[PDB]
Amino acid sequence: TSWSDRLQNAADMPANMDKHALKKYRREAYHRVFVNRSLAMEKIKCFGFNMDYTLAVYKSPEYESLGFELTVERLVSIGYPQELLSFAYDSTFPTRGLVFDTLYGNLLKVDAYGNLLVCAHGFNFIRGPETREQYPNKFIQRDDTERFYILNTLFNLPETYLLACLVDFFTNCPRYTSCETGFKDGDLFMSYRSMFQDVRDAVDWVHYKGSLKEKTVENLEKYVVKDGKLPLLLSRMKEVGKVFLATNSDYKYTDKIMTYLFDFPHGPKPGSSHRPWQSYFDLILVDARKPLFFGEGTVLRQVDTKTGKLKIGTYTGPLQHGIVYSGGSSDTICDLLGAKGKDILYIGDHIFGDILKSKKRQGWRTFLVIPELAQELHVWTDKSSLFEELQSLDRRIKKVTHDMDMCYGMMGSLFRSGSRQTLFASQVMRYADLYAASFINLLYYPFSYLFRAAHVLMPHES
Amino acid sequence: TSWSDRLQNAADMPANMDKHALKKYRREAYHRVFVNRSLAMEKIKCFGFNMDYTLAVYKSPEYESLGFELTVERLVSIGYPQELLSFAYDSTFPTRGLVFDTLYGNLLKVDAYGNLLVCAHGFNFIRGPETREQYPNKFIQRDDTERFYILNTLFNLPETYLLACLVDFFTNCPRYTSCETGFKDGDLFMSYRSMFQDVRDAVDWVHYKGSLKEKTVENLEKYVVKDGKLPLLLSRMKEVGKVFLATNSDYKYTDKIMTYLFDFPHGPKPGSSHRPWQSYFDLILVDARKPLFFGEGTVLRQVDTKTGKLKIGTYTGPLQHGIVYSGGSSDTICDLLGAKGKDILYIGDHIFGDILKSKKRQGWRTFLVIPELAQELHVWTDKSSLFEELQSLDRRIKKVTHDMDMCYGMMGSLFRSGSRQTLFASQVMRYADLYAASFINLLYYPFSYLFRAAHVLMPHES
Ligand SMILES: O=C(O)[C@@H](COP(=O)(O)O)OP(=O)(O)O
Repeated sequence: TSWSDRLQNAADMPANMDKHALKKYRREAYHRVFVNRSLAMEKIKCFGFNMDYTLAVYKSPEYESLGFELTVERLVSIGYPQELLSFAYDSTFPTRGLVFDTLYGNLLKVDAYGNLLVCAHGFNFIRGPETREQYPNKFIQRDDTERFYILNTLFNLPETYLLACLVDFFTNCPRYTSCETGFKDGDLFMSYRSMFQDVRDAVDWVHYKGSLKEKTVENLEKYVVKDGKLPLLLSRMKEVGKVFLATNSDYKYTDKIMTYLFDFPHGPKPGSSHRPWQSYFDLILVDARKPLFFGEGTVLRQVDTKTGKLKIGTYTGPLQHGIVYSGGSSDTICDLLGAKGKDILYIGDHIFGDILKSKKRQGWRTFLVIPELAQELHVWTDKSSLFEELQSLDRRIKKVTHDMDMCYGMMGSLFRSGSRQTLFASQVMRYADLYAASFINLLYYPFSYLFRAAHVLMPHES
Repeated sequence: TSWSDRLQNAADMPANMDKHALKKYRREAYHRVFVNRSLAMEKIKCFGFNMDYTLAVYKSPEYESLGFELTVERLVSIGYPQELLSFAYDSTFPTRGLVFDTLYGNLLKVDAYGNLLVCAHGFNFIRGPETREQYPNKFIQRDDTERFYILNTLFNLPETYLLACLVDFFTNCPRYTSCETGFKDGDLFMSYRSMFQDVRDAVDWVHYKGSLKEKTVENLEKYVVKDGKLPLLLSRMKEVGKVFLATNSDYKYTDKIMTYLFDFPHGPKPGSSHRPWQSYFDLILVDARKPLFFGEGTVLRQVDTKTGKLKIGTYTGPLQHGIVYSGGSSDTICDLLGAKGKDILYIGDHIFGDILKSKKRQGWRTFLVIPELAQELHVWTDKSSLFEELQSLDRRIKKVTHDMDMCYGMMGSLFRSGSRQTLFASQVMRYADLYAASFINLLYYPFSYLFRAAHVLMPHES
């Protein structure tokens, strides 16, 4: 049972919009919207979306496993050894938000202050004393972006696993000599850093120049969660506000995916005429180039939707029905929709590019979609008494911590290691006003709901 | 009753070190150390200090008022109008942490997300609708450091008031025409930005080239809090760990101030021989140039303590008894004292340069001294039922908010406006492990105390 199995199981359920059935439904943690800061829904005038892992949630482990295979195939074709072909994606290893230390070749799970929670070199989990050899203070400076790369997106899950597979393979292959900062193969030295760069380049290539998009679109049922409640929720949002799409993807891909997500023999509700995905949006913007989008952005372009090419020149005209934009900036959206930042609820899965930057740069309200939560909630609930045991204790503490963490996977929970919260968890609490396993959970709350969080008090104020 | 009156009242009290008298004492909020994150004192191997507003707490409003007078005198001498001489420092206006908007000439009190809590143009407090004219989303991008300057230090209190005095004077003087971004005086245009720069330059000049230091040192009793418990606490720290001083000040000034702080006819306890301030430190570093100190730093120099000049050249020798260093970096301290970051408790008043940067860059443990807390606690306690009233209500809400805030001053509490926490309050919670009105409050806790904060849980985990 992957998180996308949980999500698709929920998607297969028709909507019962009886006011009491809705209240009853959002009692289950799985269908709730979780609140970091209060948000009066009646003040929200525009709902904005990212596509990838928001509207189009890719099925797991199938989509990660396809990315992994194509990245491996790309590395082998540029001259990495044949043995790479014998790797197979393992969804029980990677947790999102890990840091790759490019100097020493370690994956690290860290808290918000750069304290090390987990260190693995390949598939060897390094304990306390040995980690102090490389990290004397058990601490990394995460502003050292040349050395440390944070694998924060769901697109980075295959490469998280692949980095560990590579370190493991080269360490154990007698053709290579292991050094502190990489591997010697006779007169060739491959540093962890240049290995990491090859991996990152091959992932980029696979998405932009390779076969990933082609293979996705030829089997959408296999790769993409589909839900009859999607048109229903978007149509209800459009009744009370404007709705926009701002995606990094190009028009052709977006049109293929979105067509699929809306491909029902009815519109919003069963019985209603089907309508094209585009009619659900007051504004559609592709090639957004987020996070730059939330600063200077790029020049505003117009898509020729017949060819899928951009028209030549900067677009200087008004918002017209049927027009599709490319590039631009967050100010474009505000100007064209007549919105102030605080009137906008922006819905995305990228805790940096989407959510952090629209909050810090523009004061947008934010809803983070966290697909893994659909399964982390099930673990959190039926290891209730394991965390409670941990909480009661403050040697047994390290053991309980370990067994709590293993229930999630080899790299533990997205949100913690025992009683120590992750960097990812702290970015969520600080920058996501609202969050959930799916934005569909909004359907379970009335139009003008006040999501409420308790007022925060300092220690001297308590 | 200023906060430094509270502090000096407490300093005049001899230490009763009876174990039960200590427990009883730290029951009072005024003598407590407040905990944002747990800290086992037994793990602390080095205690590090800043001097200014930490060891040497300048008396208020006297010291601010002296800075204000000398800054005014400096502005007048470079050609600002004579009317400036009729300004008088008013300690009831400025609150620390305000933002000066150099485009529009406003002081702003903001939360951690850049939302505006208070806007004043000169001495006119601008209400909701009028503020939306300049701040359509009631929001500033605080990463716009060219436009916005944050007045975060106690040294910035005189200039906070002076900026408002200047805007007020030029607005109401018929020689000048008020414009959106400054003042026209015939064929001369003075922008708020260049006015701000003049003020900032004159404050800098007053500290580095003017008479502020001279006037301080000629009347130390008037300007600097002195406490017999200081030598006592430092001596107790030295029994269990190393103690260091790392200050931005030069040697001559530091020697004058520190000599005064230790000028008792006894050492640590009454009855004991007096010892020189320098014997209380395993390492003394002046001209630290923080915050750069916590990165590359500067070249390590040696002070010639006879002349107060630097010896010529980079110092390459060991830590020797009696040596005084200049410049260097945080790594110098760690290397010479044989400390890891987490073994260090760094004690300072600058929530950015001291505390933020040693935490983020080096993983040091942090103790923030917040002098105003010595008085904000007294207001928090006897407006108990005013905040409680505010808490019960969630038009009356705006009124209660206003009357709560006025008890603190015109720009309200350092920590909030009603139920909305300030940027400053959020920087404290996130980067200060421990905080208090004075670091002397450490004297009330045993050697190996565990300061404890409850574990943090996300909303879905609660
Ligand atoms: O969260 C962030 O975006 C940064 C910046 O904080 P601000 O200076 O923008 O408040 O804090 P970090 O997590 O790196 O300590």
